[PDB]
Amino acid sequence: SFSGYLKLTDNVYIKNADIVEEAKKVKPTVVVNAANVYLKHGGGVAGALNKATNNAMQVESDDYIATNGPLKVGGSCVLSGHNLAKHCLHVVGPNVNKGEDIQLLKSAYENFNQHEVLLAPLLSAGIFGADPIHSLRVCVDTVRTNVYLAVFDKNLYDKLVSSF
Ligand SMILES: CC(C)[C@@H](Nc1ncnc2[nH]ccc12)C(N)=O
Repeated sequence: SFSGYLKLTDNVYIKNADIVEEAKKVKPTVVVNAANVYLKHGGGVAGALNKATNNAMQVESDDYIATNGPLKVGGSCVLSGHNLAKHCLHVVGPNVNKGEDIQLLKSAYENFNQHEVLLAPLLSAGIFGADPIHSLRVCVDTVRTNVYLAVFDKNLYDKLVSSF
């Protein structure tokens, strides 16, 4: 049910859209969250997805951390998608503003290969501080399953396409 995407490769598609609005429209099997290790969904993609769930994502996430402890940078966990998707795959890309290793970005994108099709944002981009052009290149060179990327900023979308 994905519509209006530009094909980049055999398996990677892109659209200028808010991932929350795309998830509400499509109700995909898997929506990816740009999470941190504590699953504290304050801003960016995570804060916007959590707000759209009426804070249910945060309540579930707090129970997950109380039981399991924090995720690893480069790691993931599968939780409910609430009203947005069947599942949410919470993936932790490195936060360059905190000195985390950018080489962990490839490990973060490898989590996508466990799912046949995903709606996702660019990992480590936006408020996580990494170069979005680099994040798109690692995505295309790492993910083998079908990924539909939603990029909120129109100016950045146009730059990603024109430099691909
Ligand atoms: C990861 C970033 C490059 C990107 N953020 C996002 N991209 C897609 N849906 C989103 N909802 C809330 C944030 C958000 C951006 N700022 O264009």
